[PDB]
Amino acid sequence: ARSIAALIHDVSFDFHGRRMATCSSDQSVKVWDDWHCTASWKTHVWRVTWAHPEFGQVLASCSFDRTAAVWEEIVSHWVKRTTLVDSRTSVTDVKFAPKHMGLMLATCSGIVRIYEAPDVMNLSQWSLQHEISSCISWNPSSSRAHSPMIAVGSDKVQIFEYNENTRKYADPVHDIAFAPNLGRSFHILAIATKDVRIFTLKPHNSQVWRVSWNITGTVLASSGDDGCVRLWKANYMDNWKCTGILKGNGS
Amino acid sequence: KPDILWAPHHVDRFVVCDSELSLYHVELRLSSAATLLSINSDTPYMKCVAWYLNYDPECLLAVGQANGRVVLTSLFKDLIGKEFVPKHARQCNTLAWNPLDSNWLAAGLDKHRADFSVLIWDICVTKPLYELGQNDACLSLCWLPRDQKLLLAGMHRNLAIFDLRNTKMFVNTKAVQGVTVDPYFHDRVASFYEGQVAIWDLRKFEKPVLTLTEQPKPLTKVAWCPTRTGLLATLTRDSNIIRLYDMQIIERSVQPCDNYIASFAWHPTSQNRMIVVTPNRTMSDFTVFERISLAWSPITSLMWACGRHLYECTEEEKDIATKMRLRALSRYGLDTEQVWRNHILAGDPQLKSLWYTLHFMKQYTELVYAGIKSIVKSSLGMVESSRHNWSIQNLNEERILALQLCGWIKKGTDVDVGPFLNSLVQEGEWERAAAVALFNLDIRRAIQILNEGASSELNLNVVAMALSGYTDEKNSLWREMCSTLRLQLNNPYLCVMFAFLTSETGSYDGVLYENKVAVRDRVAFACKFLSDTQLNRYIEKLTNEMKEAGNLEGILLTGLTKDGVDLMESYVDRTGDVQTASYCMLQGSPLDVLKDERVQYWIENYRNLLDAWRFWHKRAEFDIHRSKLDPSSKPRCALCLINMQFNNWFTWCHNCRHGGHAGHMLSWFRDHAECPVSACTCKCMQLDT
Ligand SMILES: [Zn+2]
Ligand SMILES: [Zn+2]
Ligand SMILES: [Zn+2]
Ligand SMILES: [Zn+2]
Repeated sequence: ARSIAALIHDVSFDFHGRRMATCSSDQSVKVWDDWHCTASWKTHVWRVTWAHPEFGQVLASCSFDRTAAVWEEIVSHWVKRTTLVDSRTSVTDVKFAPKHMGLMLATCSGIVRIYEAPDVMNLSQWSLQHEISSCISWNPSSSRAHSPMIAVGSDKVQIFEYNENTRKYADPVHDIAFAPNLGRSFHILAIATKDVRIFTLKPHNSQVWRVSWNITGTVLASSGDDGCVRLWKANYMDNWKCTGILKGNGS
Repeated sequence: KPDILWAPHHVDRFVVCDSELSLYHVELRLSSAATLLSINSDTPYMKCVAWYLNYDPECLLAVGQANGRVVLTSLFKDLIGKEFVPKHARQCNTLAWNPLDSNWLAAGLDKHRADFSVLIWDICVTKPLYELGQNDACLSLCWLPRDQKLLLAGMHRNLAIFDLRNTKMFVNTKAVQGVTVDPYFHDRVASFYEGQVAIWDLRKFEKPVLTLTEQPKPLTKVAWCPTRTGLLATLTRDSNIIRLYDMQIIERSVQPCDNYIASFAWHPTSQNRMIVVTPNRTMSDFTVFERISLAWSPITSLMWACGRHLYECTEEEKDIATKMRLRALSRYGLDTEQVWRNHILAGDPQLKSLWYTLHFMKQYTELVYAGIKSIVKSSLGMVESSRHNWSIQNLNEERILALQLCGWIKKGTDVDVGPFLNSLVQEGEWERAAAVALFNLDIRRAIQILNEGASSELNLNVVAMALSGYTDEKNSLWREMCSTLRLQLNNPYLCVMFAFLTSETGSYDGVLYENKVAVRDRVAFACKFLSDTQLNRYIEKLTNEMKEAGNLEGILLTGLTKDGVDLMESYVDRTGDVQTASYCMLQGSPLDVLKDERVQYWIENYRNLLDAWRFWHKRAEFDIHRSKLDPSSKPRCALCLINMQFNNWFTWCHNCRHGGHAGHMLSWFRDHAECPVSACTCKCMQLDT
C-alpha cells in the first residue's frame, strides 16, 4: 500500500512497533523510525531484530562473515558493546530470547550459540551457556508449567527445552515462527517451506520466506517467491484459513 | 533457437526472434497481452539479432544470416536493407553494437583459413573498419561499457580482449560462449561452457574467480540483470525454470511457464522484467520480485518489504488483536458500576450474556461466585408438578438465587417474574417474554404479551391462539400436530414453548437442549421444573457443554472457580481473548482460584500485550483496578538551590545523580539538552528517549 521511503534483506519491528530496523543489501542496518532513516551503521546482515526494551534497545545482526554482531544502545550511531563472533559458520539469523528467560540470543548458523549475559547493564560479555549443534525460533511461553524452548530450522524443526532436572537444553525450512501464546494451552507453529504449514503442539506455491506472527498470534502473514504477502488467519472451526492478500508493490 | 530481445527504448515493445521476425507490443496473452506490429521474413537462416542502440531509426534489427551477411532489417532510410558481407562466407555467431558508439556493429564469424573472424563493421556491401582475430571463431561478443573500444570476444579457445586501438589479453579456457559483461560491475564478466557458467574478473584476468553450479542440461542463455545489483539468470536447455543464480551467492529459481523455455530477456527499462518465449511461441511475461521480509506490528501492520521499498499494509473480520484495541480505547471492563453495560462498552451474544451474569453476581453481592452448578448441589426439597396448573416461593433457597443469577427475578425474595416481564416488553423481546411468562405457569399472561406485542409494530396473534389450545390429553389432536409442527417455527422461543407444553411431564428434553435459547432461560427453567436428581445431572451436562466449547455464557454455570478457569481457558484457546479473561476472572473471584497459574498468567499476557500498544495509562488503570481486587498481587535543586502540584517533585537522574524540582528542571530542559549543574555533560532528558 503506502510505499514509504526506505534492498532491505530483513525489516522487523521492535516490541512497541514504533521503530523499524532494516538490514540493507549493502551490508548496512538502519533504524528507520512517516518512517525516516534515523541511523546509519555500515553493519560489519541477514537478519536484524530488536530486543525487549526493558533490556535496552539492542539490535542483533546476523552476518555472513561467521559472526553475529549485537549493536547496543549508546546514543546517532550505536556502539557495539558486545560482538558475538565466536560462531565458526555464518550466522543465519539472530533472534533474542523472550524477556522472562534473561538476555539470551540465538544464532542458528547448526551451532546454536545461545549467548547469555549475566550482567544486564554490562552486556559486552557473551557467554555460551548452551550450544546445540537456517531458522531460529523462540518460544514466547513464560509459564511455570512451560519450560523455555528453542527451535532450529534447517534448509525440519527441532525444539530443545532446558530441562530443569538436568539444567541443560535437550521441502526445505526457510523460517519458523512461534505464535504468541496469551495463556494458550497449545503452541501454533508456522514453518516456511515449499508449502506453508501450520501445526499445533499441545503439552504462494513456491519457496516461502520469513513469516511472522501478530502481537496476539492469530492473524498470519506468510510470504513466498510468488511476490504476494498473503495474510492468513484462523477460522470458525479453529483451522487456518486465508484472510487476505497484500501487494508488495503497493497495488 | 527462438530468442526474445527487448528494444533499448519503447518500453512497451519487444521482438521475438524466430524463423521469421515478429515485433510485438505489450498491452497472445503475455500475462497483459502482446499485439503484433510487424513481421519480417525476408532474412532466412537468421542466427544473430541485435538492436540498433541509437534512437533514430527505431526498430532496426541487425539480422546476422547463416552465410555471414548482416542484414539491417527494419522490423535515416540509408540504414535499411544494408548487406554487410564478409570476405569469405561462413556462419555469423554473435553480434554486438557498441554502447559508446552505436554505429559499429561488431560481428563474430566462424573459422576460416586466412579470413578475420571478429569484424568491426561501420554502419555509416562494405569493408570492415577493423578486422581483429584471424583463423579462429568468435563465439560471443560483448563491448566493455566503460572503454569506448574494447570488445571482449570469446574465441574457439580463449576469451580474448581485443583492443581496437592496437589490434590482446587472452585466458585460454573452455568457457568462451555467451559473454555478457554485468552492467553495474564493469569489472565482472560471465561466460558459460556446456552446463557450467563462470564469473570472471577483468582486474584479475588469469583464472575464473567463481565457477557456479553445473546444471545437468547445457546452458542456452546467460544474461545479467540491468535492474538489480547483479543477478545472472541462467537458462538451461529443456528446462522450465530460470535458475537466477544471484552473484550478490544465493541461488533462486523461477518457473514462469509450464513448458520448456527457449530464451528470456531482461527489460533494460522495466524493473526486472522476464519476458519468456516457449518453443510454441508462448510469450509469457514473468516477474521475479525480491523476497518479502514480513514482520507484524502490535497495531497489526504488515511492513511488506519487497526489494528496496517498505510497503506498509497498515491493516489494509475484527481480529482479536484489532478487537482489543477498540475495547481498551473505550475502557472496557474497568467500568465496574453498570456491569450489565460492559458489553455495550465493548461495541457479542456470548459477551452480552457474560456481563449480565457478572452483573447479577455483583448485584446479589451488593457461594454465589461458585456458579449455578455448586449452588444447586446443596439444594434439597424438590417437588415435581405432574400437571401444569395455570395461575415460586415453594422453591429452595438455592433455586431462588439461581433464578436471580439468570435474571428471571429481581433482587430479593419476591416470588414473581412480573418486573422481569415488563422489562422484556420494554426491551422489545416479545417472543422471549411469552416463553418466560409461560414458564411461570401463566398462559393468559403469555397470551396477553403476544396479543399486546402483535398489536404493535401479526403472526403473534395466531401464536397466542395456538398457545390457547393446550390440551393435556395423551392422544389429543392438539398434541398430535403441535408437537410435529413446532419444528417449523422461526423464533426458537416460540418453539420451546410448544416443546415444553407438548413434552410429557418429567422429561422436558425438548426445551432443556435447545441451543438457540439463551442458557440463562434454560437454566432458570430447569431450576423450576427439574428434580434435584435430574437437575444436578443436567447441569453437569450443560457445564461440560460450555466447558469444552469455551462459551462465555457458561460462566453462569461454571462460576469463578477452578472449573471457571478451565472453561475460560477453552474460550481463550478457541478465540484468544485474554482481555475478557483478565477482567472477568478479577471481578469477585476468590483468592485461591485467582492464585492459579493460568489466571495469573492471563493477566501477565494482557499487561504485556497492552504495553506493546503504548496504552501505558490504560494499563495503569488496570493495575490499580487489579491491585484493589487482588491484594495478593501487590539534595538540592540545581536551579533554585532549594533543598528537597507536580512541579515540587524531585527529579533524580539515574546517570549523573543530578536533578531538582520538576517545574524548574523541565523549564531548563525545555530549551536545553544538558544537565544544568556545572561540569556535567549528561543529557538527562534525552538519554531515556
Ligand atoms: Zn534548583
Ligand atoms: Zn548531571
Ligand atoms: Zn528547584
Ligand atoms: Zn543526568
